[PDB]
Amino acid sequence: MGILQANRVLLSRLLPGVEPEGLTVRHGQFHQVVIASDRVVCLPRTAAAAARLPRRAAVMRVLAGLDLGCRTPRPLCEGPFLVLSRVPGAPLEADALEDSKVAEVVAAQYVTLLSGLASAGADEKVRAALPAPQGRWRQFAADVRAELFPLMSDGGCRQAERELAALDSLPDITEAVVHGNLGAENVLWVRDDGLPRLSGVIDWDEVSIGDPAEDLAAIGAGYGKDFLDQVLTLGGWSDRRMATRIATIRATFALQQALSACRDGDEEELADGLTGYR
Amino acid sequence: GILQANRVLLSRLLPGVEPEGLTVRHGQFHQVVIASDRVVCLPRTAAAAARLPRRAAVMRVLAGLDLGCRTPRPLCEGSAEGAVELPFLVLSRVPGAPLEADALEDSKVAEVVAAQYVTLLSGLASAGADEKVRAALPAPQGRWRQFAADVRAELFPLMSDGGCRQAERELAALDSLPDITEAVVHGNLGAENVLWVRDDGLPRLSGVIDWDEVSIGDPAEDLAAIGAGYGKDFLDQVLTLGGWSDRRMATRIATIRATFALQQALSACRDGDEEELADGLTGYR
Amino acid sequence: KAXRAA
Repeated sequence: MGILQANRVLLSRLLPGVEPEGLTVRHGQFHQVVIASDRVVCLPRTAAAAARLPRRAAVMRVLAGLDLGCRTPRPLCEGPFLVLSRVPGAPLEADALEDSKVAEVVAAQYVTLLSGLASAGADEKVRAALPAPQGRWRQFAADVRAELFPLMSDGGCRQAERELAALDSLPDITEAVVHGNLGAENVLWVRDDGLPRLSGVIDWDEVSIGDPAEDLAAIGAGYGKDFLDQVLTLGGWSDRRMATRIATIRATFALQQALSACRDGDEEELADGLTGYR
Repeated sequence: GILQANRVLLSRLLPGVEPEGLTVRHGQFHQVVIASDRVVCLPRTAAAAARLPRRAAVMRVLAGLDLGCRTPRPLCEGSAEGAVELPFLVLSRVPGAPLEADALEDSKVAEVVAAQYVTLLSGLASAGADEKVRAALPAPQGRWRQFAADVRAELFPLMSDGGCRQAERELAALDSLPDITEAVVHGNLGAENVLWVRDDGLPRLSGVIDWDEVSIGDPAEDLAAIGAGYGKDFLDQVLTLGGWSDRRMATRIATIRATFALQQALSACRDGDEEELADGLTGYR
Repeated sequence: KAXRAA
């Protein structure tokens, strides 16, 4: 009764002398994550997530070796559990981008990150370690129709059906390492020491080999089109066929949220997600 | 001098940071500028700049090892490794602080600290036995004979006759040492390069820094460093827990350990750290 | 999770 007390044997080993009741537990979908001052401990809730935990550690070790221009959670220990280093710094509010030199600097750092992700996609240690699913967008569309259309109005279903149609048109690219959920909260910064400096990136649960348009769409979602355009132009990705891929994938974000909220039993996320479609 | 001269580059790399509010560690080849979150190696010469592409690859290889802790992560793009030269190299800064030797007076603290050293050294050992790593790091042969030659050339002139006699015995055993290239060896694993968090609980190994002398070599070198800093009892604890307490290993440690101040003096000399030289030359006058 | 993709 209380995850901390329940796992106290392991925590005394992994964090000797650390009071368990002083820690913190984020409650994930697959994992309970115990937060310590410089590291976290991933405990698999289900026996599905415990079966994949060895795979996940291999992925994190691949990420930790890559040149991304920043930090990633490094596997410190695995045994079942995975201990990861905590990336320092905090998310940057969209507010800070109003200062144009700050915007310039942050855009530049995003470019380095995406470049390194793109470059890493050509590797083999990466390609053979990381998920690389076929037609993930077709499977997604099948899931939306099955699980979400019944929650939707006729106009909603029509609008969503256009969005899923657009997905068929996407090339099934596996060029780059794709974070998969590269929102503002997942990118951490050092602030109050001159202009913001990228510390690192977290929440790699969705990481795969795929299309970087996905990471770009996420940035645009978190910070708006102006800032995304600044990144697109700095990185030389402001072409038409990229823009199309971005827009198509960006339009699945509310539906992705709903689909996961549907499976979660998280009704607030489901309502928020379905706001357009009913 | 260093911050003044490199002021413009530093304002690009660290925009908005006053260079006068920074620190610098002296290296043989590079000057390393220490910011809050990261570290900038600046080449002192052209040869040193021509070394940074390889250094970037070495720090990337270290970043992917299974050591149980952090290493300074290269913040350049992978392609930087194929350059003829780099004007700088940016590395992540490892958090935490050196451990006070007296903290090992608690025997539970000592147990835990030793355990984590063992995890670090076991990972370095295993990585040494890996072919792809072996191919990526320097593996100089007859380094002990050459080290001795270098001490006599470069430090003896700075010593007393009595100091030169003390060194002579210490250098004498070195030709006897078998030439082991079995492990990734940090090469300078003093307490100052080993960083801990004690924000909470017993000391927890945060990471290791200053990998300038890293090579494939003899693990006894790193164990000697620990011995020099922390002493026999604690060292024995690491050897026991590690399964490295055999007489052969213990004998190499003792031999190398007797040279370790001279390793620190020779480095101080070559990187122009005058206080670090004074310290290393204590008792060699 | 949340519109970014969670």
